[PDB]
Parts: sequence; C-alpha cells; structure tokens
Amino acid sequence: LHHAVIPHGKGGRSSVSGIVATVFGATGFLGRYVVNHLGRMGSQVIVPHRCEPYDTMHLRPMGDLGQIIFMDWNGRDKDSIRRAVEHSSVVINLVGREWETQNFDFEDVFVKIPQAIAQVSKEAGVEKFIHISHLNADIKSSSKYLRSKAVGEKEVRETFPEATIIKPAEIFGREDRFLNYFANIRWFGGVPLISLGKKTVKQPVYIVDVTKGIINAIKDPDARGKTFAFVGPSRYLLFDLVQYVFAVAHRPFLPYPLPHFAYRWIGRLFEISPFEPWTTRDKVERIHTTDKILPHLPGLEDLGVEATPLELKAIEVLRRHRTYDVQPAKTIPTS
Amino acid sequence: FAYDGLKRQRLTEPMVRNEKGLLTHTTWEDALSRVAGMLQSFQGNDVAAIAGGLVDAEALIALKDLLNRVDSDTLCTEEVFPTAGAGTDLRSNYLLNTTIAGVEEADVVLLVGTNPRFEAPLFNARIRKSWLHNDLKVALIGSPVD
Amino acid sequence: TRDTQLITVDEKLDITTITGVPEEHIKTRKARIFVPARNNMQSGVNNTKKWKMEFDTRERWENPLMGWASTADPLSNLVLTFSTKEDAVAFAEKNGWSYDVEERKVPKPKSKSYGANFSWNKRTRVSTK
Amino acid sequence: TRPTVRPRNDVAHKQLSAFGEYVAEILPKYVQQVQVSCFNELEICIHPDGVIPVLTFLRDHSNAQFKSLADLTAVDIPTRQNRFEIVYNLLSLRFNSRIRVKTYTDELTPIESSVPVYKAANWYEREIWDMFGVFFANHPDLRRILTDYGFEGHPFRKDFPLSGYVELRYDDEVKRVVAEPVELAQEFRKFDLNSPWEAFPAYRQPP
Amino acid sequence: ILPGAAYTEKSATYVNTEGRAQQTKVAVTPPGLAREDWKIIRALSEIAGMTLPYDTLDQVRNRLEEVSPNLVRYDDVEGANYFQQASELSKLVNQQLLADPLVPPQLTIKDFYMTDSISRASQTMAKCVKAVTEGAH
Amino acid sequence: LGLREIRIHLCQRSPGSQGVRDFIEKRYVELKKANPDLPILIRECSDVQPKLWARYAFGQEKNVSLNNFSADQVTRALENVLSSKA
Amino acid sequence: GVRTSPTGEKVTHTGQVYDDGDYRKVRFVGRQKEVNENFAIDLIAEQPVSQVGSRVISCDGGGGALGHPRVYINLDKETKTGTCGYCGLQFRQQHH
Amino acid sequence: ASTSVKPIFSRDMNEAKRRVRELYRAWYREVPNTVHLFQLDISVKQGRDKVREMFKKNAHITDPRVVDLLVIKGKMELEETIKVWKQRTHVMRFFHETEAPRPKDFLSKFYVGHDP
Ligand SMILES: NC(=O)C1=CN([C@@H]2O[C@H](COP(=O)(O)OP(=O)(O)OC[C@H]3O[C@@H](n4cnc5c(N)ncnc54)[C@H](OP(=O)(O)O)[C@@H]3O)[C@@H](O)[C@H]2O)C=CC1
Ligand SMILES: [Zn+2]
Repeated sequence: LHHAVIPHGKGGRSSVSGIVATVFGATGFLGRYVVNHLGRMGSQVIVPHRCEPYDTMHLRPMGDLGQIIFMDWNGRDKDSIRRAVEHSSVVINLVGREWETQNFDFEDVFVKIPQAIAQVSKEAGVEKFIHISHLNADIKSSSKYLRSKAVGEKEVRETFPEATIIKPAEIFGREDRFLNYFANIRWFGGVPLISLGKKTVKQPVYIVDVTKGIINAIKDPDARGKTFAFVGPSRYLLFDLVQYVFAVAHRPFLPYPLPHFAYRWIGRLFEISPFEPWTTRDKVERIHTTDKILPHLPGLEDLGVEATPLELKAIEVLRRHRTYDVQPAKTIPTS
Repeated sequence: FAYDGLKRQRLTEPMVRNEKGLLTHTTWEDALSRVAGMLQSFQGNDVAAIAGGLVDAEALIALKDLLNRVDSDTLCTEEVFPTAGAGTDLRSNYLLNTTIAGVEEADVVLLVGTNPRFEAPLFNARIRKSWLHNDLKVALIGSPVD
Repeated sequence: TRDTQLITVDEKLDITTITGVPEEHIKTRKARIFVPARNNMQSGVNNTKKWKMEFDTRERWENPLMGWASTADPLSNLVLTFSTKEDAVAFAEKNGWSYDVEERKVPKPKSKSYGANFSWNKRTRVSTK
Repeated sequence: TRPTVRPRNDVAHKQLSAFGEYVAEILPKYVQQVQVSCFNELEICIHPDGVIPVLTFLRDHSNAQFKSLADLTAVDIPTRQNRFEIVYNLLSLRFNSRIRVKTYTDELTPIESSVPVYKAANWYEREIWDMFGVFFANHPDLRRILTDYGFEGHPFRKDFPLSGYVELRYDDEVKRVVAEPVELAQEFRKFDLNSPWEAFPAYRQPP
Repeated sequence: ILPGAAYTEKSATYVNTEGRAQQTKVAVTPPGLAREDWKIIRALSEIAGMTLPYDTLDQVRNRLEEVSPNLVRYDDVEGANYFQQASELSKLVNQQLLADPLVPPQLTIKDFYMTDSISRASQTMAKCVKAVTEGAH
Repeated sequence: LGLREIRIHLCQRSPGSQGVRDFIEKRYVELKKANPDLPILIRECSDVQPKLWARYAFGQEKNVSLNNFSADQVTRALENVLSSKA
Repeated sequence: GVRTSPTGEKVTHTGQVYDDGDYRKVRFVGRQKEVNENFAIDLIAEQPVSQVGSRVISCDGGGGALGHPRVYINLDKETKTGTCGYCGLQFRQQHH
Repeated sequence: ASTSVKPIFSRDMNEAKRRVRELYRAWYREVPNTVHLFQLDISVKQGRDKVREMFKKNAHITDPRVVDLLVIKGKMELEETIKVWKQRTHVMRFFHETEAPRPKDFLSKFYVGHDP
C-alpha cells in the first residue's frame, strides 16, 4: 500500500475517518444505526440498495455532502456486487429476512447471498469483512431460519477466513420486532405462549450496543478471523420478560397456554399474507427458543462496549404503545 | 526559496521493516512498541543518539531525558566542536560574543578558516555594511574567496 | 461623590465562567500579543501602529468532496485590536487565556546624507546614479 | 458649488453647539463631554449614574422635548477598561432635532433600566443583554430575546467567533435535534484588506 | 521511521550563533501521521515505563529552564564572560597543527544552495545549481 | 549511582550570586583538572536565583539553592556532591 | 486534448486524474466525470502569428470595450515572438 | 477607589451564597416535573445529579458580582424550563448523548491528532 486514508480532523461530521465501508442491507433495522455511526465520524459509506430510492431517504441526512453514495444491486448479480466493493476497505453484510418470499427463501438470503459477497470481496481485495450471524445458529434446530444461519456462517468462514462474525441475541430497539412483537398481541385478546412462557430463557441485547460493537470491530486489528457473541447483561424467562413488556406498555395481560402444534397451525394462517406477515411458524420457533451460552467466544466487553440493561431503555421503545414505576422482571443468576 | 522542499520526499506514516527487509507502513502503536521493547532490553553505553542540523531544543531535552533514564550519556551531534580544555562548560567558549550588531562597533576584523558569504550570508552582509560606512579593516586566514 | 453605595472587591478580575466559552478553548489555547510586522513588499507603516491579539494555529485538512480547507477550530480567524500592550494583557488575563507578549520593534533612526554619495576619500562614494 | 462634495450647514452647527452647552450647564453632575460632528449631530457623553436624570430632563423640559426614543444599542471596544458603550438616539417632534446620549459600563457593573422614561426601552435592553451581556437593573422582564434557548455566550462581543461554538443537526439514533462542536467543510477565509498608507491626515493621532 | 514535523509545523526554540533564543510558530500542521518531535519521545517513554515529567509544551519549556535558564529568555542576548578561565584550561594540553591549508567547505555559489535536507529536496534550489553551472542557456 | 553532571546557575550583576561569581573566577580551573571527564555546565542568565544542580545515574537530580553563599561556602556544597552521591 | 489514463478515466485540462487505487473514484460509478473537451492551451496555439511593421504594437483583445485592458507589446527580440499577457495572441515584426 | 464598585444584588459573598442555595432548591424541586412534562428518558436521579455537576463547576468563585450573574443566568435558564419555552432538544443538550467520548490522557491524544 502506498498509504492509508490518513484520518484528519476532530471526529465530527466533516472529518475524515479513513473508513470506506460498503453496507449491504443498510435500509433495514440494524443498518440504520451502522450508517449513522459511520457518518457521524466522517466516513465514506457506499449503500447498495434494492428497494425504491424513496425508501432510502432517511439515510441521506446521516452524512456530509458526498459521504453517502447509493447504488443499485441485485442479490444474484455478481457484477453489481463488485461495483459496490472494489473501492472499499471494509464490507459489512446485514442482508436478512424473517420470512420466505416468493422469490427468496432462507437459503437464498443467508447462504448464497452472503457467500457471493464474501467471494467477490476477496477477489476485489477488500481487507476487513464483517458478517452478522445469529447466536442460536445450529444445523440441528427446529427453525429453518436458524439452520441456514449455521450453513452461511461456515461458507463465509471458508470464503473469507479473516472475517469478523458477529452473533447477537434478539435485538431490541425502537424499530425492533422483538419488544414490538410482544405488544401487538393485544389485538387478539389474550397472550398465547408455549408452556405459559416457562422453559425458555432469552438474553436480549440493545441495538446501540450491537452497533457500537460493529464499529469497534472495524477499528480493532485483533478482530480479524474471530467470532463474537453480543449478548445482553441479564437472562430472563420468556414469561416474565413478556410480563415486563405489558407492564411498561400499561396494557391488560392475559397469558394463557397454547400447545406447540396449535401455535404452528395459527402460524401457517398468517403466512398467507402477501405482505409482511404478522407472524410465521418460523418466527414462533425463535421466539420460544432458549438463547445459548457460549463462554468460549468473546463478547461485547472484549470490544470495549458495556452492555446496556433492558430496564434502562425499555420505556424508550414501548412509550408509543401506551394508551392516552414498573417493577423489573426477575432474572436468572449465573448459578 | 528552499521552502518548496517541504512538499517533496516527506515522511507521512510510521514505517517498520517486514520479513523481507523492506520498510512498510504501520500504525503508531506498532512502531513505538517495537522501539520501546528494544530500549528496555539495553542500557548504559548500548544506546546512543545523534542530533541533526534542524532539531529544536524541546526535542533535544526530551531525548536526553529518555536516554538518561536508561543511564546513557552518549548524546552526540553531527557538528564537531573541540572539548579539550573548558569544552562546552563555558558558553563564552562557543558563542559569537560580540553579537551580530556589534560588528558595526569594530575597527579590525580577523576571519579564520571560514567563508561567511555562504556559511552566514546575513552576517557577511553586516560586515560589508561596516566595511562601507565605518571604514572597517578586514583580514582573512584561509583560501582566497570573494 | 457618587450617590450609589459601593462595595469592596479585592479579587483578581476573572470572567471565565460567564463568557460562555467552552473550557476546551480556554486552557489549551495560547494567545499571542504583538505589533504586526511591516509587510516587506511595501514601505507603508500604517499597519504597524496598533497591538493585535491572535491565537495559535491548528489543523486544517481537505474536504473529501471538493478539496476545500476544513477546520474544527472556532478561533481560527479571531483577531483583536488594542491601543497599548497593557490593555491587551488585561483582556487576556480576565478571559483566562495564556499569553506571550512580544515587545514592539521600532526601526532605529538612521543617519542620511546625500552628500556622502560624492565623498573625496571615504568608501561611501557611489559609482552610478 | 462643488458637484461631488456634500454641502455644509453652518446654521445647524451653531444651533446644536448652543444647545449642547445649554445641556452641560444644567447637568454638571453628569455631563463629561459634548461634541458636535462635522455633519451636524450632537453627542452628550455622561456618567452612567445619570441615565435617568439626563434622559428625564431631555424628555420633559420645555426647550428639549425629546419625546421619542429612536434607538438604543451598545458598542463593544475591547481596549477600554469599560468595554461597552451604551448609545441612546432620541428625536424631538417639537423642534425637529435629534440628539445622542452615551454612557459606559463593563461585564459586571449594571446600568439603570430606562423603561420608566421610555417604554420603548423594554425590548432594546433585552437585546443588549442577550447580545452583549450588559445587565440592566430594575428591568420588568429581562431575558434572552434573539438567541436560541439555552444559548451560551453573547454573540455581538468582539471576541465571540463568527461561526460560534456549536452547530445543530438531526440524529436518527436519539430521534431529536442535537448540538455538537462546530466543524466547517470550508473554513471562513480571512482577508487582510487595510492598506499600509494613511488615508485621512485630519484624524491622525499623536505618537 | 518515526515521522516528525518541520520547522514550519511546530512551536520550537532555536538558539542562533550569538546565544539569542527565539521560537517558531505553527504555520501549518504536519502532514499525514507526522507529530511534534518532543511528543514522540514523550510517548515512547510512557510505553516503555519511563514516563517523562512533562505533558505539555509549557511544561517541557520549564525543563529547559532548569537545564539552561537562558533557553526561555526570548530575544535576549545573555553575556557569558570568563574568557580568562577558558584560556587557562586550553593550555593544559598541546596539539600539533596539520600542514594542510584551511579550505572552507563552500568555495563558490554552487555549493551554497543544497546544504540540508529541505534544500536538497527543493526543486527551486536545483534550478539554481544548474543555472550557476551551465548558465542562462 | 555515580555522578554524571554538575550544573551551576548564577547571575552576572546581582549581589545574591556574588559568592558563586567569586568561586568560578578563582577555583574553577582547579576543579576541572580534578574531574576532566565530569561535565561542569556553568550557565549564567540574568536575574536568577543561583543554584547547583547535580545529576546522578538514571536521571536523578538534586538541586540546592546557593542564594547569598560565598566562595568558601560554595566549595562545601560542591564537595558534598562530588563526595556524596545518591 | 483529452487523454485517458490507464484505468479508463479522462484527464482534465488542469492535469487532474484519480490514481488507480484512490477510493474517491466511487463517486463516478453509475455516473460520469464532467470534462470540458475544448482545451484552451491547444486552441490558442492554432492562431497565426500576426506580422506587424512597428517596434511596439497594442492589443485590446478585439471588440473594443468587450475585450481586455489595452496593453502595448515590445517586438525588439527576433529570437521569440511578442505574446499578449491577456488573450495569448502573438505578434512579430516584419524582418526588422 | 479602584476596588470600590457597584454591586448587582449582593454586597458580599455571604449574601451571595444565600441566593445560590435558594436557586439550588428551585432546580432540585423542578427535576421531577421536568422529567415528566418533557417525557425524558433519563431518571430523576440522573436529572438531579446534572444540576449538582453544573453547580460544582463554579464552586471556586470568590467575586460576589460574578456569583450574582451566575445566579441571574440560572434563574433565566430556570424560567425557560418551568414555562416550557425550551423543548426536549434543549433540555437534553446538557448531557451530550450523541458525542463520542474524547480521551483525556496524553497517549490517546497523541494517536488521533495534534491538539494538546
Ligand atoms: N433484527 C434482529 O433482531 C436480529 C438481526 N440479526 C441479523 O442482522 C441482520 C440485519 O437484520 P435487520 O436489519 O435487524 O432486519 P431487516 O429485515 O429490517 O433488514 C433486512 C435487510 O436486508 C435486505 N434484504 C432482504 N432480502 C434481500 C435480498 N434478496 N436482496 C437484497 N437485500 C435483501 C433488505 O433490503 P430491503 O428492505 O430493500 O428489502 C434489508 O435492508 C440480518 O441478517 C439478521 O439475520 C440476527 C440476530 C437478531
Ligand atoms: Zn490581447
């Protein structure tokens, strides 16, 4: 290399951070926070988008003039991927979906597409590659969402050995589908749950913590070829966690049990929607899957990020659901 | 007119040598640690320093304290000055004690082994000003130069 | 002989807490009090009569888009004018800035003589007009 | 006459000099200096304790009747012990004349509010406070008028930078408008325009 | 290689041939990752466990005042004196004068243009050397 | 451990440093002959309280004020450092 | 005239072109680089040298008040031509 | 006569401190109403600690006139919050939630830039 991009300035909006990053799937929940943190320090952000340009408008104020660049890309087109990555020093992959569409299934978005980005990035000479897997990824899981995650997590680890795979738990935030999910069940009278919510333990993490972890992995030389596990600071039961949400939202709480097979039956009914389904059989699996514990993997604390409690920022997300002090839910001590 | 040299051949990044013995760019953390490790592994007369022609007093004192804290006193300069006798102990030994402005008060000037026209052009300009108005007498011991 | 009642305040006059300047630009700055040097391309001396106060230069970089000269220093263009040195130090002291003072450099009087151009025995006899 | 030179009105220069002396003889306790400019404007310079006496006399006296306050503003001179020069511009519909009254203060010494004499001074004094930081005692309602809420500093002071210290922006993470230290994509360029040759010898100062 | 700053990119003290101490001022900041010279040494020391006792430019100039107090009197020509004591010491040892003539390193204008790193990097100083060697043509 | 450097600061016209001034004039050449390898830096500024800095191994420095001392009383201070070292 | 770099990007009349590995080239993907095709240095070199019969000639750029400030050019040197400092036109003295 | 100056409100530091404490009580009792009217995401304890920090900065003042001004500004800043002339953006500007931490040690400042 003749030289790096030589950061200049005070780290503000008009500075130069020396980061030229291509963010795939930047128009979703997680990319709206990564692009903001990249542009808040004066980074060059290339945003390949598949949707209507009107739907990327909220990203324009996140950077100075000429710092956010938009391109068209196609999931199955290798040439389009190459145009977006050949000028970059880091590529971030946030492509994902919680349901299978007519044209894309979990295999297409979690295995083939992540493999194409990784391979083209290697052929184009990108240095840092960051892939977003799941904490509960496992080829022996009842959810096809989580099975494909595992397969993709390996083919990426083979195509780009020096990749920084980030495996977060369920993320919660303003635009999440985790806490906002356990608040729209009120439209159907009662709150169904498998086993009344018992037997399931979750370790949700904050959106900003996951975003601050991603940024620090770009700037840390000791994150190449390494896998992380971004998890929150507390473990809760799926029952009391949902109990806490309805308390903060201040809505009536009627938790009644429903068997596993019945939940799938109502799961298939919603899948008929040609729009974003309210719920799906796959979604029910992950909501009732216990979050794993992998002590051998580095977590947030290894990147300098301090995990944020769900209690400090539950009100921020559920303020909208209130019509017209809540006691924190119980936690599971680590033995 | 020599200021345009400040735009060429400049050092912009820290550089260390790789396995094949070629200087390659690196971060400040890497370069200082590699230097810091060696400085801890030596002391006494195993560490030396040399100061160039365009170094400032702040950097000279700082480097002196670093080498002293490993108990080294081999702080050298590229320009030789005799140390026999008083050496650098007395300032009067190595200064122009008449001052630049004091040449106008002289009546005889003896120049030994120097070409002030090029080693100090503005100090030579002052001798001529004294040679013109005050009717100064100048003698030289050295090669004939204009 | 004023009608209003007066109180005694035997303290250094310091206003660093009511001027609103961020502390980042009070302790780390170094004001320079000086009389501007004459511009050497001109013989005029009318810009060397008042005392000035400027602050220390900081980083300027290049805008990635156009190439303009960006800055993050909010005091890069600040210049104050004072009638005397004593009034300049007074303004720096009460605002909390560290300062250096450089004494005025006035050209010394010169002995001019048109007749020296044609000296009989001296070295000042010119050779051309 | 000279087509390009403004004509002189010596009649109005003699009348305004007579009235300036007239005022200084009636308020020796306060008047420090009276001057008349070459374009016939009258300036009464006073001690700051006489703001209410001097103004009340000019509003109510039968030979002054300055019943209208044209303007009230401040000027900042860092080189004086008392930086701030307070200026009152007055109008007289009876005698068709104007007059300027000036006093002084500094960052910490207050000045008496003129609202009792002129109800027009209510907002002008808030503006001097907001932009210069001069406190007016006994003001019915003193607070910032022109700057943003929570603004720190007094922007019309000669030492306050042109572009300020903070700039606003919308942050998507916190869903609100935030304030941050100011960084400029193009720095304001400073031009040294003054010529090194004296322009006006009539205003030359002693060396 | 540790990149430093040129004389136009730091507030630094220099002492001329008559002992007068003066200081430069920052015109532009150093390029790239280059840093102020005394800050590199003060940062190397901390990483080596030998932290030096000065962290700012005003502090490092207090140290100069301790070693040699005249290095903070700016624009003052402090006298030295003690020539007699210096001359008596010089006679304690004798040395022989070589027969070789006194020849200054610079004899013509050709040798005046390039004498340091900056002048050797100057393209204008290179056009001056070729002008006095070949000529106007 | 051993001594490394002696630094003497004094003024040129003040009476507070007249004692140090007389020491240099009369008994500095003898001192140097005893320690030819010891740097004895005599750095005299204007209007400074005279002092005697001594530098020991590994950057240790001890300074004793010499204000209003005398030639006979300035020798004792230098004897202390030349003999006793930290 | 415009000549292209080894990477396929055109070079402006000021000499500007992004090197091969410069990230700033991404601004031209799916877009173009504005380059003016009429290089002024080439256009003024096509103008014939005007022959005149005086030591000193005057140029105002043409159009009178629509040109440039009027300047007088000296043609005493036969080694080179006289060039106008404003418009670049050239003048020469006829065999004397 | 040089040190004889006109006061603003308080003739000595002892009377000035009385105004400082009355102002502190006003701010202390308003935080719960502020955190509720503006629907802030901070807690009342965080709000009351920010007031404490702001008062702590100017704890070394020994000029009664200066202290009077600080109280005058404090009372102005207080009237804006009570009457809801500020907005949620203005109140939250005391916290700097969207500014990354800036290092305080020499080495960290050395790595990033030139400022002291
Ligand atoms: N959200 C969470 O709770 C968790 C997130 N993750 C993973 O993080 C990543 C980010 O997901 P998140 O932002 O939170 O949720 P979103 O569903 O809102 O983001 C999905 C993004 O990927 C794009 N996308 C989907 N399919 C395609 C396709 N065929 N071609 C191109 N783009 C496509 C979408 O573009 P478009 O909108 O234009 O269709 C969108 O920008 C995912 O990979 C997810 O598996 C893992 C653990 C927790
Ligand atoms: Zn022309």
